[PDB]
Amino acid sequence: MQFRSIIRIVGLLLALFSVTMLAPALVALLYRDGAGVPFVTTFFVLLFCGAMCWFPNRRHKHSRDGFLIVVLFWTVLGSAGSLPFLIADNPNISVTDAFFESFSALTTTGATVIVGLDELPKAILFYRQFLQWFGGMGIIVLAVAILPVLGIGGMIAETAKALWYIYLSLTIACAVAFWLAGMTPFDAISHSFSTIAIGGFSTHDASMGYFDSYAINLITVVFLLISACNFTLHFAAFASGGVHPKYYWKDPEFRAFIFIQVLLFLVCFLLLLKHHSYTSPYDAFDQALFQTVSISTTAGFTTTGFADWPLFLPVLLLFSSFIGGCAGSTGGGMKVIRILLLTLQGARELKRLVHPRAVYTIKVGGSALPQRVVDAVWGFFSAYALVFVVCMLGLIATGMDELSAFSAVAATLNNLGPGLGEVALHFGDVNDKAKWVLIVSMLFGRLEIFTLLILLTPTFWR
Amino acid sequence: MQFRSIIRIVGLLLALFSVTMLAPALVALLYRDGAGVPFVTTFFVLLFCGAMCWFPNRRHKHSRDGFLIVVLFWTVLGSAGSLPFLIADNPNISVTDAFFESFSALTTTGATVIVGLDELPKAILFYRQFLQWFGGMGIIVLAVAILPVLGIGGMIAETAKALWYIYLSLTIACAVAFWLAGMTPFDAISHSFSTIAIGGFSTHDASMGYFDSYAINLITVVFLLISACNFTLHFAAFASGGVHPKYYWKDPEFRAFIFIQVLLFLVCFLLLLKHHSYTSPYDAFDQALFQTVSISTTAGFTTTGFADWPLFLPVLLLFSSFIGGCAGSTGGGMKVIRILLLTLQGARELKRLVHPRAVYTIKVGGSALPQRVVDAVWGFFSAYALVFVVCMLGLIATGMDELSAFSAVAATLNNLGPGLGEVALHFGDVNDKAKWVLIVSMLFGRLEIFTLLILLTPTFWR
Ligand SMILES: [K+]
Ligand SMILES: [K+]
Repeated sequence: MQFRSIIRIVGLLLALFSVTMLAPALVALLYRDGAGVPFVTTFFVLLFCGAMCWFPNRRHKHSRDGFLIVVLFWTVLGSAGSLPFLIADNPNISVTDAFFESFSALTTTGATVIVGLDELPKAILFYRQFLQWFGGMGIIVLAVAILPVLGIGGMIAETAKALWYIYLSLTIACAVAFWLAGMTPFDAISHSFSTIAIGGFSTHDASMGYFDSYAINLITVVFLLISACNFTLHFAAFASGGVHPKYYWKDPEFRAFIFIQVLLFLVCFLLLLKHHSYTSPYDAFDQALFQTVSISTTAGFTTTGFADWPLFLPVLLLFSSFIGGCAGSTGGGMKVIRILLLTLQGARELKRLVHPRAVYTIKVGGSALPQRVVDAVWGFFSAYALVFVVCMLGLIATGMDELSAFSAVAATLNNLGPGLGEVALHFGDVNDKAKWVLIVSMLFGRLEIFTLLILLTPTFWR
Repeated sequence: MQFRSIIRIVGLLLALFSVTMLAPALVALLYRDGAGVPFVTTFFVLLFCGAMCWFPNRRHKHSRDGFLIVVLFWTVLGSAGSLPFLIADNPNISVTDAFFESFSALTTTGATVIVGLDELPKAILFYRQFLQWFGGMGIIVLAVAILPVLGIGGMIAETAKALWYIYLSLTIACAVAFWLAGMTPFDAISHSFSTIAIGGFSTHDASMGYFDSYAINLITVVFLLISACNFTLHFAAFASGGVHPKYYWKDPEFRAFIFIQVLLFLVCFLLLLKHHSYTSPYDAFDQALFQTVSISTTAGFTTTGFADWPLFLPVLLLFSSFIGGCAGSTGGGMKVIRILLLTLQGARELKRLVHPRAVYTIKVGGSALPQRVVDAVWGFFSAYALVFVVCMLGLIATGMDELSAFSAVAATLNNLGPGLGEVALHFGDVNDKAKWVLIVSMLFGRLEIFTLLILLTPTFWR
């Protein structure tokens, strides 16, 4: 087991986290407004705690450890990251609310309990976006860095930098475009933070409701679509050539993400027209395209409130939220390939009933899928259902009413952010226990459900 | 394919159905009350249509036919059985309402759209119960009769009579007991019809709310539990003497059904106590014990309205509605063995993550399950979820609101069918399209989802 060498990495990570508190404290002296005293207190207590772990250890005793690591990386960082939200009496908020905000930020869930954030320190807002960006690193270097500790192919740090490039040259390349459709520079850095990590956080209390310019809406769209799609596939970029064209339409995962996106928008738009839910058919186009792309790819950004929207639309959207993101992106539904595979496998299951003496094989690209991963997919989907209904009961038990709890889990297990059900979105004054439960829900939502469930099976130890 | 020999059995069934219209027409002349003109009109149009099918055929050209038949037996009979509810202007009701009532009746769904049935002809009420009883035959002789046409073991009419005996000596043995806790004989036969076929229909508009005597509540409980339990397992009754005892606690399906029932009751009761939802700690026991068994074993009978019940309870009940009935009984959730197996399979999936080079096998009784049935189970669960969310969308689109459509599907896909969500139960005045949707929902719910799904795959033909 050797937790003694695991704690080395934990403390090392706390120090590495401390060196990111100097990032919105450098906005606590730049932008004149508010208080950044906490951020510099935090940079201290964290560096101290972390190094108080790293130093009494120093042992690289390089399975059961890998999981425990990728649960500590969140459980600790998302806990430590609730410290600015505590000492700071600028948005003075409850400890549980602080935790909810920190975890929701770090998970790239994006569901706030701080109302009235439009008028707060330019730092405590920047921290909010920076968290999303930073966790948005984890969620994609953990689609590579796990291999040494864990198994994807158990079911190379060449790409640790090479990914950070695709990420940086995306947030920057977005910031320019955002501030070219005219946000304040601050808002265009802090909204690329949110839009690339597919998180949903904003500076405006109405998210993407500042400037109804189809410029920013239809920018957020294309940068979401880019961000919501398989950084290893993007990796056909720095790998010299810019021979992008064919690689995307090669992989059937992406091909499916595109069919899904198209169909979903199409139906949404067409119903928004049929229903006369928008004055101009153009605004219908806008709001439809932005809402489907944002909500289904696990983004969270809202440009409307579904005022004129037929209930069928926010419901079907909250459902399509279960399928968002080429696997190994910054999204976090039961990722696209999961649904692809699922439909394939079930299709088979329907075929076998007809001719049962027949040999049907699951075909993805060319090679067949093994009956060890099909089992894994099905088991995952089931587990997902379990977790969802369990936390739905947990919320109804917390005190919450039925539909609000349904929306809540459906928003924290996919890591959405919006209530999205029947305009019951706002978490601020929800039950406290509910806040904790929902935090759990988004920890599950991040760890793809299994790598936490196994933590409490006896079989894990030892 | 040869549909030509299929029509023989279809018409033969319309005639066999005609000769059961003389059964509540024999109550339209016995009990002085009401109008039985329809039942004798129906006995004619049905005998005529049926024989107009059987006669121009006569060919016993003894898979895909087995399926097409076991969809015809419901789709045809449940349509034909909507004929009394049409011509009769005593509860004069819309055609779609008539179909809803007939299909819900024959399915053992148990969800009425006729409010105020307390004051109706003693025949049209008896027809309502008789339907449930007759379908309650189908749902258990199709756990035998299918084998020649189809496959359970593709994934003997010795027992065709032998089942009808365990069924008859149960409805009779219940009718007596009901009329010994003092119902009118009519109400004690027509409630054994419903309580054995696990259907949920009643004579009283408040179902089991006539006489809050724990006598009848705790009779209905004990006859539900028996009826809700594996007639093939019961078959250890007529064969040899009363050597029942060991057989039950041998089979782990039943062994699981008992744990489930107990745990469910326990939590329910204990919460009805903690919440002070009942004046005396006796009525708490009563209502808990009756409600868990009724709602979870797919019965439908209600003795309360969940006035003081903590919301957590009707919700958890509506969910436990998904798993009800020893497999091959009169229930119709995703039957108990399914959930047992599912949990086993997922537990396994959770084990493989830890030690991945290991050989884990699924164990039920003694022999392991083959990896052709685990696949089938998982596929079934997935399909189930799919169907549910699809019909929930179909209903939210029909016009219904979100939570109501949810309760509706969750009640018709398992065949409960009380609303049960947050006191929005009553189907009578729901949208008209929605009624059709719900009929589909309960056809799926009856046919275990696959054996109708495959009917619309191209692969089925030919
Ligand atoms: K999000
Ligand atoms: K029922």
